[PDB]
Amino acid sequence: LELTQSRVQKIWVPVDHRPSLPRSCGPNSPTVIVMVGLPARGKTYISKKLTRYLNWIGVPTKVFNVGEYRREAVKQYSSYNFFRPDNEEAMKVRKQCALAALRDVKSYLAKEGGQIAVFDATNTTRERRHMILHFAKENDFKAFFIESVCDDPTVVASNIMEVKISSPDYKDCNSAEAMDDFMKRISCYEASYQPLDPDKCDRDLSLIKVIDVGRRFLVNRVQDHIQSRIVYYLMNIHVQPRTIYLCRHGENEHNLQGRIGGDSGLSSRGKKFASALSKFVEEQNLKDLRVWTSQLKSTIQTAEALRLPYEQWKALNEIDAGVCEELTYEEIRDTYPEEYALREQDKYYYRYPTGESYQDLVQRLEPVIMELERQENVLVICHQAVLRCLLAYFLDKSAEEMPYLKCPLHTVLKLTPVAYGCRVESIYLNVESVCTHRERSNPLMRRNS
Amino acid sequence: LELTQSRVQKIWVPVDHRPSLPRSCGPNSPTVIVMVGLPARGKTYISKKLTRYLNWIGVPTKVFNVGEYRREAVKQYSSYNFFRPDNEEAMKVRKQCALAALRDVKSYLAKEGGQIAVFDATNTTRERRHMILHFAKENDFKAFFIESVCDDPTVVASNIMEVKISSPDYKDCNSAEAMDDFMKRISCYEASYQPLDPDKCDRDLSLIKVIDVGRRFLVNRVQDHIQSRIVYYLMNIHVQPRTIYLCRHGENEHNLQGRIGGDSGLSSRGKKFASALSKFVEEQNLKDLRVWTSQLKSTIQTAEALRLPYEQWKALNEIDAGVCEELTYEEIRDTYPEEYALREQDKYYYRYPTGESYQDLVQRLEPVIMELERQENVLVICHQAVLRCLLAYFLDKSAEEMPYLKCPLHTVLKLTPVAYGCRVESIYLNVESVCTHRERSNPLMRRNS
Ligand SMILES: Nc1ncnc2c1ncn2[C@@H]1O[C@H](COP(=O)(O)OP(=O)(O)O)[C@@H](O)[C@H]1O
Ligand SMILES: Nc1ncnc2c1ncn2[C@@H]1O[C@H](COP(=O)(O)OP(=O)(O)O)[C@@H](O)[C@H]1O
Ligand SMILES: O=P(O)(O)OC[C@H]1O[C@](O)(CO)[C@@H](O)[C@@H]1O
Ligand SMILES: O=P(O)(O)OC[C@H]1O[C@](O)(CO)[C@@H](O)[C@@H]1O
Repeated sequence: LELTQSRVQKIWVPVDHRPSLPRSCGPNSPTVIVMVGLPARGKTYISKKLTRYLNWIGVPTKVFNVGEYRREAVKQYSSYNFFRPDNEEAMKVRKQCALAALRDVKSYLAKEGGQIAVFDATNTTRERRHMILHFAKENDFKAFFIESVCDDPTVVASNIMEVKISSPDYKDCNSAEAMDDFMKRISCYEASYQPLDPDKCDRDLSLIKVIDVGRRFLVNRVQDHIQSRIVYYLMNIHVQPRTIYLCRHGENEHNLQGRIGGDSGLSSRGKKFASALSKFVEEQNLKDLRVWTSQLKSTIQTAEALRLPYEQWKALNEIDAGVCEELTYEEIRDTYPEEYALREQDKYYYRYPTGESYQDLVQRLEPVIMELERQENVLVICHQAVLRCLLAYFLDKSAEEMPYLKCPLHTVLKLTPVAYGCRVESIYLNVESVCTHRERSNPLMRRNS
Repeated sequence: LELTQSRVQKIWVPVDHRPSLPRSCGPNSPTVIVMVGLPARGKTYISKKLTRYLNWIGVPTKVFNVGEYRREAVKQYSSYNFFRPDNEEAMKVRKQCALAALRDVKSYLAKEGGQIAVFDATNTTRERRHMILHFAKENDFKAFFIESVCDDPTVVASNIMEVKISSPDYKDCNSAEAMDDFMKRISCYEASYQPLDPDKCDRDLSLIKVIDVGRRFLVNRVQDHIQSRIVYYLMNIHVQPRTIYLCRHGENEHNLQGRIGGDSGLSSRGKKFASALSKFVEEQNLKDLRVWTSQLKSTIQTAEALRLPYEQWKALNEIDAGVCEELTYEEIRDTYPEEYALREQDKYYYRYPTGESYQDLVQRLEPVIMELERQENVLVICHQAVLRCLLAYFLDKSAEEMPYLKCPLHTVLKLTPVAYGCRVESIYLNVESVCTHRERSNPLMRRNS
């Protein structure tokens, strides 16, 4: 009934005329995601990628890699002997590392505001999983299991060459021995490995078993929305090689005037960029390539120069500046001094009046991200704010830095999937344009001064 | 480079100054969804619901129920004897009905603009499925299988009582005999039933096996985006009973002035409605109830009167009228005569300048629909256009009728899941308000007149 609108987010909240002595209380039970599987099955890759996605959509998530706890407690790896099932002392150390990680998991989910903790380890025995389940039960945490099953030697071999031999554990080995050492290591777990059995022993566990690198999936009893989103995400990512290209529309008339928003067309330079973009695409020599644009004129004119079929996404339209659309920043500062200052203090959360925030952008872009994960070669022609959000997802940048990422005109960001993330290459197409980047930029309210 | 903006959708397209004699060509290979399973497993329910969802998100889909073809060719059902595996003549009729349905499937996907055809039948043998696969291959159609497996007699019994005994096949039977007849019917298929075997015999088929009413899922090789969306949808719907309530914000100041859009607060009547809404909710006596609002003031003030926790969704915000926000329809007609007339001729596709269309609304609302499917009891407090879109989904209304559905103020639409769809009950809370509904509303351009 009597609400007030927050200045930054523009969210209507009930006015709480706190009493003489206001109370607070404070701070959807958190979830422990349990990775399961033999080594070199992509557990860490999945852990890191899923975590990159959850944080980007706004769900605070953290990976707890037992591997790093062991590397911290033992200093330098020598051989697979450390992992022999008959290595009583190492078995003890490994367990102690697991418990210390769970300790931090508990502190993360119950005291630091975390919502999803990804417990990244082999967890190959019912006994170990049972212990984690116990830990979850006693702390009131939900538990979801992700098991990667892969019995294709070609895949395991490739995985070892791609991330294991260059691992710090093998800093003193050459390819041949690292590979040999890792294979023996894997064999150590093979005898006691008890895969998840949703149809019998694990009927009541919430889980997804990822088979043959995402070829087949076995999903058992999803509990809530977050698990539902996780399952959807995991079933649409793949590891086939491809390349993702991101760039803004060629320079437009509004850019020349320093005006934000609008739907202006390409300037003479923007058009030169479009031709150059076509030449660049041509030279990349891609078998197939999907091209996506927003529904705003500038990105579409740019794609037209490619002479390739392209798809318009309303979700790729630049951030909506509300009542500030069509204005120069100078006019915003002069006409809306308060809004200008508010956005400068909280650029990620700030929402333009009757417009959007970077936070809204991210929600709007989720479907684009999901489809980008499913695709192969794709070129996305968009706008500044939109590109910053997309790049923040691929490069795992925080919400605080997202709105300040540098994404210049006439420049193509070439993203190639490698190891546990994305390698980024910048390629400026040598066509002049203005610069639209803007970096981040009390007394009388205390006595004497 | 030289594009023109479509007047209705506001989409930039390349100007095609067609030559003296313009050419056309015309009209993503279509998909045949194959239902699989014993009778009373929810195949028709899933077929109809999935179809309701696809059409609503814009993917033309049609169900081909072989059952209806048989009811058309044989006139009146007598008993399960028709379905005996030793009934040579009926086996022939059934096959002929299948082929005639496939005939229509082919005509639907290849000549009528259809994109997804749902082949609804038992298709319990590898032999029958192999025939459909052949049909798909020769027509260049993709094939996706949905198999519902349920071995819980309590579920089958309930299913029979809920949709079979009132089926037209049993128009001359009482509950007891219809039930008995259907059970014998099911037994007819049990000997030859060959479930999908993704791990062996059906390794190469794209499929989802729905187990224990959505408890567990087995998914094998999704081929494209549409199959991906279908899988996601199927894994989030359930059949637990619950109730969905939809209503608009109580009457607001803009409503009183006949102004569209804006973010005005509740009028004195709107506030009375809010109190009445609270009384109504209270009397419904719901164990638990989730309450969702948009981020606009009026829906939030309304929810505040409930004294229940509620969740704000930016996706529930009323359609954005762009440059027409805050205007009365009179002012729109006078200031933007052309826009006014264009919207009247194509209300579903028409997009306001720098604003939205009902088509955009639907895309914006997909996540709300998906989450509504996952939830139990939910009350959604929204706005006129938004409510029309939501209602169109639940009541399977077309895009053409969607923008004209009647959704009056101070009125609660109570939706209860029954049989193959949703029963709708209207409950006006007896509080006056204005009416915001507006129904649908050459010569000189031909010689003499
Ligand atoms: N579902 C999967 N099955 C098998 N390998 C995968 C899967 N997903 C990713 N990978 C691959 O696994 C590698 C990363 O493996 P890593 O995560 O270190 O394995 P692990 O943590 O299980 O010991 C990458 O080369 C990646 O392409
Ligand atoms: N996955 C499922 N498993 C079992 N029953 C289901 C499922 N989904 C829906 N139902 C139920 O099945 C009934 C509809 O069955 P129907 O579609 O006529 O079966 P069929 O077409 O297989 O002969 C409804 O009562 C519905 O609640
Ligand atoms: O988020 P920032 O730093 O204010 O830049 C936003 C602007 O960038 C632009 O794409 C201009 O370069 C505008 O259309 C948009 O409003
Ligand atoms: O789609 P319609 O029939 O133009 O009605 C749309 C309008 O309904 C309203 O909710 C007013 O009742 C406006 O805010 C919105 O613009």
